[PDB]
Amino acid sequence: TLKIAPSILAADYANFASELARIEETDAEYVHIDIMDGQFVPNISFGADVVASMRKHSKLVFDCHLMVVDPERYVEAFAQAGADIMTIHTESTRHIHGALQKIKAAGMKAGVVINPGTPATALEPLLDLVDQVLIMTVNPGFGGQAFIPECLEKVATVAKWRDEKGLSFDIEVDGGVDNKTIRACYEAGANVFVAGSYLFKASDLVSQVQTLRTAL
Amino acid sequence: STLKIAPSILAADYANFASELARIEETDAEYVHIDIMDGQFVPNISFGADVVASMRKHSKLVFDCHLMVVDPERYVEAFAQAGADIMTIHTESTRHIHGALQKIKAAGMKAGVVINPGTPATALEPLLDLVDQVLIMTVNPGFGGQAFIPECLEKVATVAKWRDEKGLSFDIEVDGGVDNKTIRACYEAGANVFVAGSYLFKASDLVSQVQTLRTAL
Amino acid sequence: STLKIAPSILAADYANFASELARIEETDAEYVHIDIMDGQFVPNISFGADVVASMRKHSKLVFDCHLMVVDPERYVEAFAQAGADIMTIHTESTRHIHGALQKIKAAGMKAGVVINPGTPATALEPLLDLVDQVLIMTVNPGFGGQAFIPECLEKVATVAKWRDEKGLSFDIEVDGGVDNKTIRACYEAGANVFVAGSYLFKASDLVSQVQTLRTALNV
Amino acid sequence: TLKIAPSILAADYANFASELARIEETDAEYVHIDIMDGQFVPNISFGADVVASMRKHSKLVFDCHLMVVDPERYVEAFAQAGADIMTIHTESTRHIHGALQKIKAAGMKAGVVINPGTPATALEPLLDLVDQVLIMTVNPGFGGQAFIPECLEKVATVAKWRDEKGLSFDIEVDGGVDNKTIRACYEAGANVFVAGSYLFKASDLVSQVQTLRTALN
Amino acid sequence: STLKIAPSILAADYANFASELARIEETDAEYVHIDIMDGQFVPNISFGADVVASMRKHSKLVFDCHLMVVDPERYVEAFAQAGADIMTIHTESTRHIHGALQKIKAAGMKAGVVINPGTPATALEPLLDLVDQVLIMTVNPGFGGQAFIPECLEKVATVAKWRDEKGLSFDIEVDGGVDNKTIRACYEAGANVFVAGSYLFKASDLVSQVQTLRTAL
Amino acid sequence: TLKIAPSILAADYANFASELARIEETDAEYVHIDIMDGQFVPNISFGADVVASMRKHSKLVFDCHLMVVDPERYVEAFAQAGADIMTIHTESTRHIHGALQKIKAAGMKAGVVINPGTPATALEPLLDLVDQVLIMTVNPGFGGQAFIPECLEKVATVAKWRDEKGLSFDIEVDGGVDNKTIRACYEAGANVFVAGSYLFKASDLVSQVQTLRTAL
Ligand SMILES: O=P(O)(O)OC[C@@H](O)[C@H](O)[C@@H](O)CO
Ligand SMILES: O=P(O)(O)OC[C@@H](O)[C@H](O)[C@@H](O)CO
Ligand SMILES: O=P(O)(O)OC[C@@H](O)[C@H](O)[C@@H](O)CO
Ligand SMILES: O=P(O)(O)OC[C@@H](O)[C@H](O)[C@@H](O)CO
Ligand SMILES: O=P(O)(O)OC[C@@H](O)[C@H](O)[C@@H](O)CO
Ligand SMILES: O=P(O)(O)OC[C@@H](O)[C@H](O)[C@@H](O)CO
Ligand SMILES: [Zn+2]
Ligand SMILES: [Zn+2]
Ligand SMILES: [Zn+2]
Ligand SMILES: [Zn+2]
Ligand SMILES: [Zn+2]
Ligand SMILES: [Zn+2]
Repeated sequence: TLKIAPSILAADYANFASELARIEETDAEYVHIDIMDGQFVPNISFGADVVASMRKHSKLVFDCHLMVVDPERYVEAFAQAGADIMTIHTESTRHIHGALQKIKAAGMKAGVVINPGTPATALEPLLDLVDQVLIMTVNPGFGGQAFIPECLEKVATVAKWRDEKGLSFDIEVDGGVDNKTIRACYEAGANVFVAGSYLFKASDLVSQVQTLRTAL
Repeated sequence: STLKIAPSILAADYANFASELARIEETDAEYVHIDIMDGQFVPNISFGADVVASMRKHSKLVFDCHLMVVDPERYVEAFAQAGADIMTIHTESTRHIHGALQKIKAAGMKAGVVINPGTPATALEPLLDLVDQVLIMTVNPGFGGQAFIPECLEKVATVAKWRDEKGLSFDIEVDGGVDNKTIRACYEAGANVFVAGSYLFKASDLVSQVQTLRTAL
Repeated sequence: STLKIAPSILAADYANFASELARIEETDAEYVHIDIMDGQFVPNISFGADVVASMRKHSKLVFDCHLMVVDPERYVEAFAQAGADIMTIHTESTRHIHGALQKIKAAGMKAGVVINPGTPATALEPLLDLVDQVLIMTVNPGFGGQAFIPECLEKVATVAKWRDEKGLSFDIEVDGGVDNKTIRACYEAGANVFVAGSYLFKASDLVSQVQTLRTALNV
Repeated sequence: TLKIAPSILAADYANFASELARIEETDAEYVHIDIMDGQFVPNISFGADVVASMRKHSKLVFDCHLMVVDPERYVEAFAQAGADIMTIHTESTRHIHGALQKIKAAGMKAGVVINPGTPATALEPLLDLVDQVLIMTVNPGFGGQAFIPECLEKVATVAKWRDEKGLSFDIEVDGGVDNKTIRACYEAGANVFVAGSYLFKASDLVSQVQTLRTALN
Repeated sequence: STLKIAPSILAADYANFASELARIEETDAEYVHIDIMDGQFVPNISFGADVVASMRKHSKLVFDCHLMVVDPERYVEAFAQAGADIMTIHTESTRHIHGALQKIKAAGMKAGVVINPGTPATALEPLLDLVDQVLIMTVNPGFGGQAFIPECLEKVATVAKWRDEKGLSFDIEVDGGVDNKTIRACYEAGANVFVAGSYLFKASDLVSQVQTLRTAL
Repeated sequence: TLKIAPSILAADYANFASELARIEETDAEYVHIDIMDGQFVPNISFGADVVASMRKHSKLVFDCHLMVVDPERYVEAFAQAGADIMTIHTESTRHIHGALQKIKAAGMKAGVVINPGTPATALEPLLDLVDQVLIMTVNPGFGGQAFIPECLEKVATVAKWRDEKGLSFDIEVDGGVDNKTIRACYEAGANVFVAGSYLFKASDLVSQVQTLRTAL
């Protein structure tokens, strides 16, 4: 099924609890949480203890995206913080396969993500292991960036592979997703759509999420 | 020479920074200590510049930002833009602590320098003339609730003495394990700014809990 | 293509390397697989070149050195002098895998290249013409006793296919979770060199234990 | 259009001005400038300020090749130094796509390069935004190295991809390119040829460059 | 006050750690000095915790582990389980030497701190209260058979003085270039624990070779 | 004896040959060469091969200052390039002592330098080993920066130690040294003065170096 995942990176950091409540008013089923350490990407967003704090105020799926170097050192912390899905970059560790096994052994769903410049082939050795494949549609680091349509080719490629192997993991897109681009993402083969800046620039979060469902 | 209390937001409810900041403004505290951690200088990641920027519009207190991150100089503009009033950086986090401090000052913020418990006081000697604040960690950086390290007070006395000899006037701050039973010693050692997280936020009545510190002094 | 067994000393009794090597020599194993770990490429530190140098006098077998260390090129000369016969390095451990392999050959050693489970077989393509051995990890590097990763055999087939297309003849090795129940599958996929640690050394009679692999190979 | 790009790394560093003049005497349209930081490769060559100083002594295309880690931090410096082309390594950053965008956004032509051991696949997601694809024919680091013919396989695969995508970026080769190897580079699909030692070992640069064009036939 | 001899297993026969440990137990040496090198803090890799663990059952002596590795804190648990009795770490190997020492003690082992030849004795002052041993390198870490560095004795003296003034009782160890001709000066400087590698293992009779040190003392 | 060391970092890079010629026309005895790798400091200047080509164009003392991480890997390279003195930062390696021994074993004069923020205590165990101690008077990176007076307190500390130990190494200063600041540097105890922007900003280099000789 098609899932909408509002990115909390675009919300009011001084009131996470009320922002989480606003999201739960919509029909979105996921909350996308961007962890940035200043190493993998230039800036620092927030870490596991912040996620743990958010956990107590939400019943949605915590879709954690780790834009940090050496993510395996945080598997235990995110499991304790209540992360439902942990998505890590093939570019952030020399042992992506083992890192993914670690996530699953910890009881969470395992997600793998690749940057716009990383070839889809970096995903092939991991298909039989992951629960989600995230294709970045903007270069990681911040919200409000321009959608990169070329990345949709990798979405198609992975969807084709999933079929050929008879696998069933979700395919997510993240970056520049809005009412004008989400349709292209769906057609390419994605079923999970992350949206930050677009959704949070509206006061009526419920209607904004609906503009995406309608665009679909 | 005035005594200031700096509640550490790291020990507060992260899901409600706004109300937590409002609680602090109810007390007589003049500073809000903000711990920035990047998973590199210390094991964990707390929050960054954009979170500070969000907090900024819900507080009129002094934003005493403490950067427990590697190569802090790259974040000077970000925190200036975020509304940080003081930027305190670790001598252990860069090979160019002097220039880094100059960058903070030129950016319009007050410059603070901090050293870990294992770092000798002499690491601060070459920086005395350019800082507005010297922070002596009294616990090993990383998290709250750790045991106070008395030996670190020797360094507070040492810096206070250097401040006098050179006739300087920067504030001397302590951070970690600061509570009603340890704050007096910090004061006697020569510190005038006291950061406190766990001891304060574990209490429901913050204004009252902050007063226990004032009284203890 | 000669089928070879390479007991991994990582699973042996570190307090008696000479003795353990003697036990290997009683078997029909042709290689001794030596895992060098530096605490950077993988979490643990095993042993270095000087330890390999000390083991050299107590064995007549092929020293198949596997470097799970960052920037392996800095150790080429050390291992050559320690007596390593094959030096196998990770594509993930250096930005210059091609040059690193050239350096191993220039030092008079056989050059091997290895890729982790999560690394695509294409990482191997530009290196086929220069190596003497291709190692496909069948467990994520780090330690023994791990579960075999079947999907990795897909990469063994792919490389064997490429080797055939280019008319090359390098050995194809597998390492990790190789035992009597998985070794045949490694063979059928295209491998001819099998590294085994925990499965072999958990047995007091190394000779019969190595034979069980030979039998499982059924070839 | 076939272009020759003399590599200044093989020239008299004590006289860049005169060496650049010697190049302008030939019919070479590019000046290949290798930037090395001692990290991506073992040696340090020269940086942006050197290129900036060279700028006014040449009217040719400054084809800058960055053999440094985290090249994005230098985009602005090279743009301001007068670089015409900025070619960066897929192996030098975890965000090659964004780095290329930064280059283009700064007004320079964007080039991407891969080492002999890096598969051509690393290039696929970047074909749309580059003005040049450089296939190293020697392991980066220094001149006089032996040509690696296997790398030409990647020159052909990219040429094919370019054709299949209706794209039109140049394809460059660099390393061990001489009068005996250039023809093969061309037949493989390359149209821009970097040459260091083969050209500068000669006293008559104009004649030496001509031997290369003659070799192309 | 108690003079102890610590043969360094780095100079022994690696292919026979068990028999080498037995040879040591034939002497009156009370410590086995175990050098852990990771190729990062120093150029070479020696052996790790698993090798130490394997050695544990073959010796009843004190395992005096010296970690020449970066970020040693990550190995405290491993060495504790390996049977290490003493864990000595370099101030130059972590930004949090104080907490690192605390972690060693919290794991049930004796905590030691060491400084390279080029590191000033003042780096030890903040740590005098929590250590059980202070190791002063008398050669630059990396390997054995190096030339003794007399100058380092000044730091042994400085620390023996501080121990006196503070009334502490930690051991003072020296390591590197210690033989029958240098051990005396080490002792005079204030050291009581002497690590010896090449000078001891170069002899067939380990029992009498250790005696030459006792007599030299 | 007092020495003047013009910094080639401030010269015209496209004509190193002619620039060195200008320096040789003055009575300056050293040519200060700043090696930057983009790691120790943010920029890259030039390496050992550049120095190598500079060697035959000068009979002066090549005083190479390495603002690079892990300088020991370059000892052999600079010894071959013709460096006469090799000065390294205590903040650039965990083994400053052995690094200095290496420089001497290589047949070069060993020099050690500390950043403005680095305490003089860092030099304490290195005095018996060096031929030169350099105290930065500006934060390393580039020329034209403001002189940092407080650093002279360190020039004085080392001078004092030198005497108490009866050693005879040179004491150099670098950064912000001009006709106005050089006098203080001398009174602080330094005897070797590096100057870049102040010297090269003038067409008559011979007289500019004399303005420093006079100010002394
Ligand atoms: O592109 P928009 O939807 O504004 O931003 C989305 C971001 O929040 C995204 O999740 C983040 O990983 C980008 O680095
Ligand atoms: O007051 P306690 O709970 O000891 O500590 C407070 C922390 O928030 C402290 O400011 C932080 O820098 C520790 O890394
Ligand atoms: O999987 P088993 O055969 O038990 O272990 C084998 C290991 O010793 C293997 O060689 C090593 O490279 C793993 O990092
Ligand atoms: O191989 P030759 O033409 O001599 O040298 C060419 C080099 O100067 C090349 O540009 C450089 O990027 C190699 O690292
Ligand atoms: O006693 P010598 O042979 O000088 O050295 C012995 C070594 O084993 C020493 O303990 C080691 O820490 C040096 O890095
Ligand atoms: O003399 P000024 O222009 O201040 O400085 C000259 C510089 O070239 C200096 O030598 C350099 O080490 C700064 O990093
Ligand atoms: Zn995301
Ligand atoms: Zn703090
Ligand atoms: Zn192996
Ligand atoms: Zn080039
Ligand atoms: Zn030791
Ligand atoms: Zn300099």
